Amino acid sequence: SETRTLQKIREATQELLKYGLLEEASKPNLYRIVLSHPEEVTRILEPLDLDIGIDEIRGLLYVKVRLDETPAQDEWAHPLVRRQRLNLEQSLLVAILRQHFVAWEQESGTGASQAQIAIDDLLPQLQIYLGDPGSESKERTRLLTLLDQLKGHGLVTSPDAHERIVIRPIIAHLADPINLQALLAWLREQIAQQT
Amino acid sequence: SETRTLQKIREATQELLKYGLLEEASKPNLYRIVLSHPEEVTRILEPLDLDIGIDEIRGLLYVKVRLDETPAQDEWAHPLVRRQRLNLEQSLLVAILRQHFVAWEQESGTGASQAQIAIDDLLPQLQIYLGDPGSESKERTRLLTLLDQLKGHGLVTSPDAHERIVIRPIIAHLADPINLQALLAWLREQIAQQT
Amino acid sequence: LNRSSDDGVTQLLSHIEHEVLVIEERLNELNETMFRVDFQPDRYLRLDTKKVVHESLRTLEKAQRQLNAARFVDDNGESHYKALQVLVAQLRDASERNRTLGAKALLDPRFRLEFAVSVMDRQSGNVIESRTGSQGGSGGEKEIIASYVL
Amino acid sequence: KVVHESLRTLEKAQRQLNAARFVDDNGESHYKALQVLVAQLRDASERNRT
Amino acid sequence: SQTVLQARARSERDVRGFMKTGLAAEHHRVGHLLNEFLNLALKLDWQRQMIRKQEVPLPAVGVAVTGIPAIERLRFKEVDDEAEQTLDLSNHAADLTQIGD
Amino acid sequence: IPLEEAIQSLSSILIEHVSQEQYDINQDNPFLQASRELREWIKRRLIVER
Amino acid sequence: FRRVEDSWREADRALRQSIIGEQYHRGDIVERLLNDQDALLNTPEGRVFD
Amino acid sequence: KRMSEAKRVDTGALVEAGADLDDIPVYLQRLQELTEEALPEKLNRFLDY
Amino acid sequence: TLVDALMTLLLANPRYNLASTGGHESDRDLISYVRGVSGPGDGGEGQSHIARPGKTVTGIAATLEREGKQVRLGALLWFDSTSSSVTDMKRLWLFSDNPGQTLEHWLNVYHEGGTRLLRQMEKEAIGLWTYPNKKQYLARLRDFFEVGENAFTLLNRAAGLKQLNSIDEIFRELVLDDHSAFDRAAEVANSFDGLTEIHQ
Repeated sequence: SETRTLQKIREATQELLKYGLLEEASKPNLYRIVLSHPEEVTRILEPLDLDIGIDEIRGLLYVKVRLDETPAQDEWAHPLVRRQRLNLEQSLLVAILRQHFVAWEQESGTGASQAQIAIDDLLPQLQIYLGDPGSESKERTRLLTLLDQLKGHGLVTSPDAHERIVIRPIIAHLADPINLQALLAWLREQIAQQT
Repeated sequence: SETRTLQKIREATQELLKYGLLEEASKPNLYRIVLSHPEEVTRILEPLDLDIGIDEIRGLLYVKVRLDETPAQDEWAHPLVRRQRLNLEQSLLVAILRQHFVAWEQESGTGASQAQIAIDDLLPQLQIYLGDPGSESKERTRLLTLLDQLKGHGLVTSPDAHERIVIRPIIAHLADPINLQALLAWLREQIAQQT
Repeated sequence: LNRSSDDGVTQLLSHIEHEVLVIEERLNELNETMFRVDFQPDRYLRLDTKKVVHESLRTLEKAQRQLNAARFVDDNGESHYKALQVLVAQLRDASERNRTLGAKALLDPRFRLEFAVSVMDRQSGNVIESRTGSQGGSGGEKEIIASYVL
Repeated sequence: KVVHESLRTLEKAQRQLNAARFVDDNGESHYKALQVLVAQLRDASERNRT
Repeated sequence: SQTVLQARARSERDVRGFMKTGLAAEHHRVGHLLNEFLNLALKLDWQRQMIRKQEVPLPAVGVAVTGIPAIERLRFKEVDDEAEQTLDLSNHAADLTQIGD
Repeated sequence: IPLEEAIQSLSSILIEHVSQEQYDINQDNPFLQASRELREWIKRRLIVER
Repeated sequence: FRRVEDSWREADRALRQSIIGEQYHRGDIVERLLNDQDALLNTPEGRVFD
Repeated sequence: KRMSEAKRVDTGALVEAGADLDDIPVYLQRLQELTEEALPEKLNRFLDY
Repeated sequence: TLVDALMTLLLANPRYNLASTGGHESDRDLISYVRGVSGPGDGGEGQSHIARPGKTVTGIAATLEREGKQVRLGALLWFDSTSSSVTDMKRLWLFSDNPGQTLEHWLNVYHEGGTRLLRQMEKEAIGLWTYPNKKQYLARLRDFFEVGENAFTLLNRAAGLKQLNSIDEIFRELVLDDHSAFDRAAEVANSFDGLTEIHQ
């Protein structure tokens, strides 16, 4: 009875809803398509109070609650998007990666291809604030576990074949980087005072 | 400029997505709302390849994966469907459940979703198939584990205080004549190779 | 197809990067001027510029690399043609939709290097600030920022 | 005082509804007019920023 | 004695209940299919508990979607910092006046 | 017998006969072994539990 | 006693298996149900036990 | 095929039955009941209200 | 900053730093003031631009006089973590006709105990009412002063708003109380939903 949306747009939409992201590195032709058809996208999403934010510098599309201003509850509540509060380890890794992305773009400009970061340097950095669970093996294992969780949120790649990793430009739009950096500086200062 | 869909429609549709189904006796408002604009609902979901069935005679609604532009497919493979496919162990319980559901319907009517059974009644039924490991702890454990998996698919409420449960009527639309027929066909196919 | 070459994009990008370099050089001169004045009661001011590399040129170079790979491959020049076609079609899509900020980024030297402001220590040259606009403020901070930059 | 196209149209709808109730039919007209009137109501309540 | 009596009566109750259940559905449209399915199932070995763990193409009804991965859902640990208590209240001399030209 | 009461008594009896070396009766946690062995006597149908 | 329970259980599984075998044969099913007597009469035990 | 279309349009009791000849008798029963019991009373209430 | 403190005491959602704009924008905010923000800093770890990064508490208040009786309003804003967003901020609002209930007493009470002890302080005291939630706070404020919240909004924007670019906005929004019947029209539209459902 009814006509059916363009298949490509439906594809991009469904992927973007599974992963909250679409990227030149992942579905670049879908990326071009949605860029030529954003109105269709937002129209599809708006009944759900969903809407994309976009990043043409870094070839990243991403989602964001579309709810309106001055809500009755000061902060939005959305039936679908359940919220998480990360454990310190994860949050710390995210802050680390965030300032990493910032430094990389500082030295290389905006949109420059990320250089890879070594587990070999991560485990030290975790060691900076986390002490030691009992062994380097446990450090590396839990590092890879948390990296898996982070890739679960799409903020990083998988642990690559060379025990480095790459950052996902979704980091460029986290919830509140001020929370990250305040915590990071506070943590390093706290450890410097404690020692 | 903007043509924001009925915010009420937005609430009802987003809730319905949040739960996969929607029951009148529980949430009659969004239920009627979708009944009020089933076409708008549909066209909203159509980009996602998600479609709404209906059961007024019992007070139910629910999604169901579309089958177009990539013909047929094993529905479950769709990205957005969020759980792993039923497995014939589950199905073995499913059949029993459906039997009880239809049996109770055929004597109390179709006027309630309150088709109920006591867990202990299932025990003999499974005992025939899953056997008799002779320890109520093991069998009841496996029984509740199955039930849990099913409530994951939303078919049955978890046990109450009285060790009694309510079958969700969506069960009926799972234990379709057509689907049951495809199942019996594939099952006889399995029999023919098991021999 | 063999007569097709990267000569077109190399000269264009060379001129564009020359424009970017000219912009940055004159920004350096303006910084020299900015190194003489004092902005706050205990600071002097500097301007900033970073390099912008868009997703458009990122895909451009990916398509260029895949085109070079397509020359390694041989399928009667059809993969070669398809790669060159995606590349040139993206170029023409930028020209056609030049209005969209993506095409502007892909073509515009002005887009190809971002700008910001920072506050400097007259004593040591250290920095703790970087302002992209003039937000916040008490009244007068905006005046100084706007007057200086303008 | 100004009667914007919105209020003019709503009053037109009131007249239409009056007309539709007068005509007796399969309910198509009466329902149609009442529904478009309520539709103006809903559109105003929804897009109260326009 | 009573123990065995109850173990008997319980099984009796269960079997009578199964009798009533099968009876009604014995011919109803779906019920007959269900019985067919029951018997085809009897042939399978359920003690192969984790190998006949085999997926069937049943319909996908009740497909909810939730946990849409929106970046906004992220929030960071409330790392408590307790360097001191908030007891300070004084007015200080920070309201004193001395100004330049 | 209550299940874990049996676990306890069996573990007590197990330690008594750890001196029967050839059967390697567990020492580091005889209670856990009592559990892992009641599992066996259920699985082998010596003791249905209800 | 331990054996009498086994007899009941065996008769139970037998009856249920058979009645799965009689998918559609309402005749026997109603014949059993209408009867007042136990459906699990494993007399060799049952009757002696009684 | 048309039985399947009927189910696709279906909203209520037709789920009990499939897309076969045996389902046809119920299709007819429901068609009669719709035409006779349902439609007139629904129109009654709708127009009345 | 001080004017913004006043506006925070008064309004639910004031346009902070409105004056710098001239009447049509605000770009500072509650939490920035609570944490003593002053500029961007390096924006990667630098806490200099943010004066009170650690667990901090902030309070502001004022007292007026009509016919010799003085009314003081107050508020408390404290974080318990390095977290730097509104959600991790805890609130209090204060409303007193008793002059003895000063910001010093309230701050002392908080020092003595968290939100619970502030509740106990409200229980103990007379002429004092305080609310962690702003709705009830401004409701009591408004039924006390007998001027709608719209009045306070006009007050804030009036602090600046030298433009009067066009009268229509100024009046219709800032000046005139609101009783547009969107809710009532929805109410009417909804009564008809029943009929619509029988139709469907």
